[PDB]
Amino acid sequence: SMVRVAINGFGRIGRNFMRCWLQRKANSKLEIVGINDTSDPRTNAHLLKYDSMLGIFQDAEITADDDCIYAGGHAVKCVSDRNPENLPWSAWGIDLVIEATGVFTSREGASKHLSAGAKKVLITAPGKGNIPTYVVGVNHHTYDPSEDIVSNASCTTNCLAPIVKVLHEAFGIQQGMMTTTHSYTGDQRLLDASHRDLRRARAAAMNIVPTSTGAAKAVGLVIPELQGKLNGIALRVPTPNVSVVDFVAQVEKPTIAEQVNQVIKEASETTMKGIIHYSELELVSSDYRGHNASSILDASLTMVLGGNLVKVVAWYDNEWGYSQRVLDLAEHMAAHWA
Amino acid sequence: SMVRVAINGFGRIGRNFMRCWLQRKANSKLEIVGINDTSDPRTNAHLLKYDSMLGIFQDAEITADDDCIYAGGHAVKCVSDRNPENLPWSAWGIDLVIEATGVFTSREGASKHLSAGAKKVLITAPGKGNIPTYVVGVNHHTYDPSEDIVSNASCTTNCLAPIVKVLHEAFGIQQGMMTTTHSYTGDQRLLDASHRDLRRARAAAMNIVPTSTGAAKAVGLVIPELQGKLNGIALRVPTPNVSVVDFVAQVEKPTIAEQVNQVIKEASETTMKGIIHYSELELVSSDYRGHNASSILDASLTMVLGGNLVKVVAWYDNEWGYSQRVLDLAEHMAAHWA
Amino acid sequence: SMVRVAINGFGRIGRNFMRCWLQRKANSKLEIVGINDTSDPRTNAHLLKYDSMLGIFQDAEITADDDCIYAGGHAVKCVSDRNPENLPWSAWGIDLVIEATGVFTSREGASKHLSAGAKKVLITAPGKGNIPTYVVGVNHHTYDPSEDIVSNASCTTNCLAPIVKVLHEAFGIQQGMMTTTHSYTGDQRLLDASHRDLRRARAAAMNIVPTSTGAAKAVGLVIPELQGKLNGIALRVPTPNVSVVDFVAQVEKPTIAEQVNQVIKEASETTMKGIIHYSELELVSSDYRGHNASSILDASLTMVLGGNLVKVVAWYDNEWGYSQRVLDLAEHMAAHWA
Amino acid sequence: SMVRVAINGFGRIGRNFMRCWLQRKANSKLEIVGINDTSDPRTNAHLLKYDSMLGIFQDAEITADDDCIYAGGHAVKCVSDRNPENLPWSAWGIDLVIEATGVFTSREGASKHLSAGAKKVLITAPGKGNIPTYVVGVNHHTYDPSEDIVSNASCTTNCLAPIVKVLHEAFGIQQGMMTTTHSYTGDQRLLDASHRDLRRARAAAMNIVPTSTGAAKAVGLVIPELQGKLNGIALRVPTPNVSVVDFVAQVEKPTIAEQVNQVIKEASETTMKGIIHYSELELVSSDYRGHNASSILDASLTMVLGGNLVKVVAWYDNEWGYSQRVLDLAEHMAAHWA
Amino acid sequence: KTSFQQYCDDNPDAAECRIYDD
Amino acid sequence: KTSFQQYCDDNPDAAECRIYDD
Ligand SMILES: NC(=O)c1ccc[n+]([C@@H]2O[C@H](COP(=O)([O-])OP(=O)(O)OC[C@H]3O[C@@H](n4cnc5c(N)ncnc54)[C@H](O)[C@@H]3O)[C@@H](O)[C@H]2O)c1
Ligand SMILES: NC(=O)c1ccc[n+]([C@@H]2O[C@H](COP(=O)([O-])OP(=O)(O)OC[C@H]3O[C@@H](n4cnc5c(N)ncnc54)[C@H](O)[C@@H]3O)[C@@H](O)[C@H]2O)c1
Ligand SMILES: NC(=O)c1ccc[n+]([C@@H]2O[C@H](COP(=O)([O-])OP(=O)(O)OC[C@H]3O[C@@H](n4cnc5c(N)ncnc54)[C@H](O)[C@@H]3O)[C@@H](O)[C@H]2O)c1
Ligand SMILES: NC(=O)c1ccc[n+]([C@@H]2O[C@H](COP(=O)([O-])OP(=O)(O)OC[C@H]3O[C@@H](n4cnc5c(N)ncnc54)[C@H](O)[C@@H]3O)[C@@H](O)[C@H]2O)c1
Ligand SMILES: [Mg+2]
Ligand SMILES: [Mg+2]
Ligand SMILES: [Mg+2]
Ligand SMILES: [Mg+2]
Repeated sequence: SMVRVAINGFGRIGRNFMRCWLQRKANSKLEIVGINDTSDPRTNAHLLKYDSMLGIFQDAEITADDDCIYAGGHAVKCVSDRNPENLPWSAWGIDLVIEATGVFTSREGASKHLSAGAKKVLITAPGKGNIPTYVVGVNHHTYDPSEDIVSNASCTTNCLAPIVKVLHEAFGIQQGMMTTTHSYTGDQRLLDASHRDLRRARAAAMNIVPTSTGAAKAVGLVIPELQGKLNGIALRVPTPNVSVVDFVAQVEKPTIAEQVNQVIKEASETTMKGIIHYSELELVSSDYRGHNASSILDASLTMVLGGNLVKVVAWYDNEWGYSQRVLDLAEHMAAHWA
Repeated sequence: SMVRVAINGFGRIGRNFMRCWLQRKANSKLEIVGINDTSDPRTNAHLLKYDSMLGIFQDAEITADDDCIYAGGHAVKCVSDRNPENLPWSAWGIDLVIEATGVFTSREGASKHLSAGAKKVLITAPGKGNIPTYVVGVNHHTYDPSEDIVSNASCTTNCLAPIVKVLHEAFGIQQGMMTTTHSYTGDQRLLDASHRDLRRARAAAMNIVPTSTGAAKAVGLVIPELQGKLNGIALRVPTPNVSVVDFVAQVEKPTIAEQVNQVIKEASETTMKGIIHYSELELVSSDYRGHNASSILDASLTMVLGGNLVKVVAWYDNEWGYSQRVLDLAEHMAAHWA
Repeated sequence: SMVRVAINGFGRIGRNFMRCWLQRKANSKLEIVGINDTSDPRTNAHLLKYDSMLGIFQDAEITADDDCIYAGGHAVKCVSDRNPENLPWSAWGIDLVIEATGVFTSREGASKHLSAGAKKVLITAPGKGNIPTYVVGVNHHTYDPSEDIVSNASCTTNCLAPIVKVLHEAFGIQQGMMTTTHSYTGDQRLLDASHRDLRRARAAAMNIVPTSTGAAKAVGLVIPELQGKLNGIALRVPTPNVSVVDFVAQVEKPTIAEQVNQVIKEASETTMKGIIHYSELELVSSDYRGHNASSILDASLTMVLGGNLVKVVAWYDNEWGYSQRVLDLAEHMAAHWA
Repeated sequence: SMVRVAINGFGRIGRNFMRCWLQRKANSKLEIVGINDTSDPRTNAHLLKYDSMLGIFQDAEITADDDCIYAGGHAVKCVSDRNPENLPWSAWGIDLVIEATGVFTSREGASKHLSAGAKKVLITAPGKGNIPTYVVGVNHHTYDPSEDIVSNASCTTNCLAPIVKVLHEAFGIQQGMMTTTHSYTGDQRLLDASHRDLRRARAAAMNIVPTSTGAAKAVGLVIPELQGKLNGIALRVPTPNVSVVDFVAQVEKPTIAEQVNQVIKEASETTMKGIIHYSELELVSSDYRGHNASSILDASLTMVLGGNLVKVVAWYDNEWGYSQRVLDLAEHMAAHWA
Repeated sequence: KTSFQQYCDDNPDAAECRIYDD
Repeated sequence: KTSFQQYCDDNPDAAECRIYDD
């Protein structure tokens, strides 16, 4: 039957994921039966319906009472406990927790859901420590059905890894540098305020904000041959969603821009269909709101120098495209359940 | 002797106030000797120096160690405890606490500083309950040196009340409505997220966001004749600092726009000098960054209908202008310290 | 037979209007057959499809060649001449020109389209001089089919006038003041630069920018009893679309906020259905993108003082809602074409 | 005596340049005696004084009449003719024109100033065609005093070229890729509107906007050994000033991040003092407003892979730092005048 | 009283709980 | 009348000359 899902953390990713599932619910093996969050259900039904980025939810009515959110007649039980060890996962028969709070990314943290009665946890972020990491379209077929805690990596890793896999298999990636020019996220401050990261402390809609990213090194988790061969950074900029990866690779097989584009286009039509989209259109970030691909190659921007130095640029909707991949991974787990 | 000051809450107002005092330190009866804040001295020294709105502080060196922030050799001891009852106010000989956390605005909350040993508290916000409230230039000469807890009202009340006082004395205000088109503040979420106020939940730099406000009613605390005669709202918009009050008043004595402007101009040159500035220039919000007045009348926008319905528009730097008034009120309390 | 329409000026309003008509084409008496604009068909087809505010047009295919834009097989001939007297209106059998350039708002200017052969002109802006002005839902039934040049007023007048009409009929408006907190528009500079208006010269996305406006006075054109009784201003703020009117009225019949809201709610359900929407929800500007009403009353913000001083607040999508009204007015002219 | 200067185009660069000169006027060989611009002198004095980015000009009074702008008692004659062939350069005795309109960057265009009576033209942009190009600190000592039309390159070229020169001389640059994450400029559209570049057509404060840049290839103009070896792109983002270059180089001599940083730091203290600044601070774009360097290396972001793949990141104030370099080049020409 | 309301009583400075009168 | 004002008479759609009543 259905894998019973609870969302822990009903934030940007938790709510994007919920909308993704509501739109793909007819062919799903998942049933979202519960939400735990800081807020109450009436606040969360309001935010689920009224979204500054996604617009008003149209496909079904969304209401709430003291105990549940209702989406098209489907009742989702709600609780508000910030310690996951206390959550009613046994009583609600939760099979799978979508861990989207941002604060339970280690095994010890995510395992609190297992103590509370859930069977598995999917962390919507890179894991801290020894947590199996998957990027759909890159290594999700390696999923081991015995694993209890998994990570779907980051949004930037989901954009970069498919492109890297294609370039590596065609040309041999020896080293690569990345910079993501990335929309701001809720971890940054609206106005200058204390933060563990002195740059993320700074007014997010007023500044270009450099920050670290594990996304390059995490590509080595999902493409093990490239461990230690990639590095990079992020520049957070004053847009609220949609990001772009700039990847400069040192490759073994000498090539030219036309051939790099042909290889990625071919992959986007076959092995990476639905994961990489290939575009020759002269578009901007707003045009990629709601795109379902992990990576949209902007083919007009590809350049190569000296045969071996390759630059590619790929868009990604960091909220929605990533949440589509969370749903894809959860469906894959549900179809390989043990 | 100097009045020894501690800042509780080293946020936008706490740090603007610190910079206001550092610039006026030569003529001051106050000595800032302590800070309590949720963050540490090194982070807070960094934020004090590097401000997205005010720019880099260059009047003096700002450094820090584990225990203190140093502002030109002048040492400010730092502690980090969210419970004011635990603070070292007796141990540090604190006379006056600048209560800038946004949290301890009731008498019971602010009195926790008195329990910890401070002699007086100045709340940088409207007080809750029966806390004496002052607007410098309107009623600060009514301050009683025996009062142990006072409020400096809000930024919007400090802009509106001087204008209201001048208009009331010239024309007789019978009723008045206000809207502040206001820069976003740190109480709003950067992206749509959990909030007890469904409007403040919404992405602040992407939206016009209405909020209720007591700022117009509060004018009646500082102009008691107008208790109950004023009301209004706020519209938060995607600028990070500087705001503008639109005030529409029903007045007793018939007038015209030219007379309204001349009355405010006369006050700005005499009884309200330093509090109201009068401008006929066609400026925009950025031009009022760092302005020291509580209210800058935009004279070109004044209009009157039917003799008795008056519209005036006044700018204010909600961070810096308000912090100048906090310092003015504190210096007044120091001059009258019994 | 169909009324043959040409759009002059394929800007924000011209393209919003085109998209409004494409969605309502099945029930329309209008056929858009031509566009004149300073740009070329390929550029304009790209902008029609890829809109930063409206998203990608997906109802039909949009293509172009050297001579035409094609919207689902439907061909729209294109020309590019800044002088309307040179336009092929007789050659194309144009009945009605939608004058959306912002430039030909006087009778002499708009009449250049008549000289070129069009039968009537609808100006998407206030007219200059004695041009009959209409607000759908307020006075459009007074349209005379013999008029050759008409104005659909401004976006702000279309928001304010329906509210004013309802309030005037219920309570008797004696005088009223307006401020629109308004999204920036293309008349403002992106960075500080040359402009005949020193406020519009200033960087639009970085500032609150006051401008004078005739929008409140213009309500007196469509509600003649209130000629000379209304005035107001605009504050342009850093959002790209959606605006809000704050209206403060002196009324004859004493009232309270609850009655003001019920009167507008009743009108929104009856005589103003489709023109005024009534909302008790705590929403923000992004939520009103694409709303079809001329005015959405934000009922939670209504307030009254002393019986006779009434404040109401109403949202409007200044691009899309106004363009729906342009289409409504054009369909009305077509239904009454003599 | 003094080289008499006229500014053609009193825009962001023209006005930043004017303020740069006003602040360095005591030790200058230049006298700014004239301005030609679209606007009149009163508008331009207003914009010179009231700047959304630079703040209100403090160092001297700025006023105007029908004929002149006055800066601290210095009278600057003003004219408004968009055809430079008509300008009064002979009558005003203009030696040097600062060509800052953006539209006379070819020799035929810039030579119109020579026909009008000027002796030399300095184009504040890359030249079109065979125009000698200089970057101060890289090749300005090669200035040939017989040249009549010169180019100061672009802001991005001025940031990148000094860093490239240092890296090339230390490690040998074989190839390099650049991406500038760049503030929007006045060539972009505030809201979607026609433009020769379909991406620059799109709402600038709402979008990440990829665009071409000649800056990489132009580095080969000022470092001839690197002709054809560099390429790159720009991503325009919603900040109004301050930009950052991300440069990924393939170098001959194998190195590590610590050594790359040491080499640039040493250059910044000696051969590149005043041109490159070296920073280990964790700052954001707002903190570099008004910085006088062409390039500020963000040393914390330097990374190297495999010895030969080097990433460096450098900030630049694209308005002010570039205008300081325009002034430096003009002073160099004035000191080598023939 | 909801758990969220108790949370804001216990953490009035938290991002979910701030009310600045402006 | 200034040259700028004549420019806006001749180019009312130019960026320096647009006045949308809003
Ligand atoms: N936003 C993106 O683009 C993006 C993309 C990929 C991954 N992620 C990752 O997804 C996670 C969530 O990010 P987000 O942007 O949605 O953040 P968010 O702050 O919008 O959402 C976090 C949600 O969890 C709630 N929460 C916090 N602590 C909690 C607790 N102890 N118990 C219950 N609920 C709690 C918050 O109230 C909020 O509703 C993070 O790990 C982030 O790194 C974000
Ligand atoms: N920002 C303005 O324009 C403005 C103007 C006038 C008044 N105010 C008022 O000033 C107050 C602070 O506003 P702000 O804009 O500076 O907010 P802020 O969020 O920037 O600053 C609050 C500071 O207090 C700290 N803090 C919170 N709880 C604490 C506790 N229990 N102990 C110690 N430190 C704590 C926070 O970490 C932060 O540094 C609010 O009441 C606000 O309404 C703000
Ligand atoms: N944008 C709004 O919210 C809004 C709402 C209501 C009314 N209006 C009014 O509609 C008009 C247009 O506004 P907009 O926002 O669409 O501006 P816009 O600048 O986006 O569009 C104007 C279009 O007309 C073209 N144009 C200019 N002069 C021309 C000429 N001589 N011949 C042919 N084409 C020409 C321009 O190239 C542009 O495509 C203005 O009068 C404005 O006040 C705007
Ligand atoms: N803004 C930057 O960051 C930057 C940096 C380096 C170089 N540049 C270059 O500097 C030049 C100017 O750029 P800007 O950003 O200052 O643009 P801008 O649009 O702000 O300024 C151009 C000025 O020239 C005026 N002008 C236009 N055509 C004219 C004519 N025919 N006669 C007289 N005046 C005319 C305009 O009215 C405006 O005042 C461009 O070549 C640009 O590429 C810009
Ligand atoms: Mg090679
Ligand atoms: Mg009257
Ligand atoms: Mg009354
Ligand atoms: Mg190597």
